[PDB]
Amino acid sequence: LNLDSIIGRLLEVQGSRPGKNVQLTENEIRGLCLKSREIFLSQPILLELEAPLKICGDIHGQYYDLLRLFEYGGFPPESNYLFLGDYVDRGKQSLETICLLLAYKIKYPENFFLLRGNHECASINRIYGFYDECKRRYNIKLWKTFTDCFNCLPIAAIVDEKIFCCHGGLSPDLQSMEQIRRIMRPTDVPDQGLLCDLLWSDPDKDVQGWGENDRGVSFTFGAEVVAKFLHKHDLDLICRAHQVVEDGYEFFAKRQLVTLFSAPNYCGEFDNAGAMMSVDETLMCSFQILKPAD
Amino acid sequence: PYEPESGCVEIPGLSEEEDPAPSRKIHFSTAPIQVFSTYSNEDYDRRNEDVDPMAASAEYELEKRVERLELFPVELEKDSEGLGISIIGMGAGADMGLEKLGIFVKTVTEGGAAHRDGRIQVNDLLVEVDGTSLVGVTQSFAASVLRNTKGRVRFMIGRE
Ligand SMILES: [Mn+2]
Ligand SMILES: [Mn+2]
Repeated sequence: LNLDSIIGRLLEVQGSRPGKNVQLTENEIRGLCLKSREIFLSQPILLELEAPLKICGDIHGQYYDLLRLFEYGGFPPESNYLFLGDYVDRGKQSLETICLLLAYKIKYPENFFLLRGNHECASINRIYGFYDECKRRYNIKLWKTFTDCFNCLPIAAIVDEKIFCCHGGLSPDLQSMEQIRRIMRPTDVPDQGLLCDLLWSDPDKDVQGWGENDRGVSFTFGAEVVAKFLHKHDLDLICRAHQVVEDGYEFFAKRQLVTLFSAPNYCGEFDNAGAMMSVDETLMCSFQILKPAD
Repeated sequence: PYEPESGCVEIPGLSEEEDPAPSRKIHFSTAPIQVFSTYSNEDYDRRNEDVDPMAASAEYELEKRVERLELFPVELEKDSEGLGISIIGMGAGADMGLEKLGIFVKTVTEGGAAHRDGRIQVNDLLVEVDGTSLVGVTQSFAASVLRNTKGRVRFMIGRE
């Protein structure tokens, strides 16, 4: 496995000008995929987690921003982490990003957690850059190995029976958490239905109930849908990612839902900050912001 | 000689909220929010002009058909007459133009290297030649790959 060597080489560029690649061997990356896959399958598809925990949204291959997130938030195992998905695509360094994340999952499997985003799906990351990065830097076979791994990622987490976490959001079909738990892995993400919605849906302040999603996939949901869901399941907050938000976090439905996004100046086409949410042992939630310098 | 620099600024925290439900267990800090410094755009170019969803999806439609095919390796000795095959590019559907084609065997020359080997036949798909993928390429790219082959040439072949 060579795990500590791999981690050392990934972190070697901490002091370099951003953009410098770390080129691990094919056999190394394959080992990270196969080992992390076993671990994902051995843990529930619906994670049950306890505070303290730091929660992060999309990274999208912005490897140097991930390094800063750990710098400021505390490198594993100093802090426990839950990432909400979308590790790959769009950025130039999806490989370094996912390899570091998988390496920490392997090293600290009970204190480090990764959910599946909509971009951890072959039909999406084929198109938005990850396949290209794999083909350019390695080979297509390695992209298929990543797919096999991503197909085993858990889909949602509940923090201290009070914070429901997923990449996208709610589903009109979600009535019982057992619907999530009965999902068998490995699985692809379908074009519609519960699993699709969990990875694809968005809150909309302008919709009453459920509406159509501008993305062409899944749905939008209003503030009342959120309130009803939380009351039903005795939950306090939905924590999700999946949308660029200017300050890195943004509340919805008063403070019943939060969106976290952790890729600052997203693909150089937005001027946003990234953020992470800390949950302490008393379940106090706070925000830390990552803002690009001027 | 790059020297990364780090720092922290505080900004106003979350506002106190009006009457939060007594049964709510989580609560939100009113303390100042830590704003940490990451790289500027000048220091870290986050743009990526290499993403091309239109080209990717065009390649992908073609790829989906090939995995319905059974793939088999072929090795040919390239002699003075060449490989003894001609090729044709076909699109993933109707009237797709020239960009992202499947490369099919149009002709197997009588007496040529492909012919006497016996395996490759008309309408076979050329998936890979000397380690280079030919799935979703132009016909001119394919022709260049095939021209540049030498000695014992290694193929992956698909058949309807
Ligand atoms: Mn995303
Ligand atoms: Mn997303």
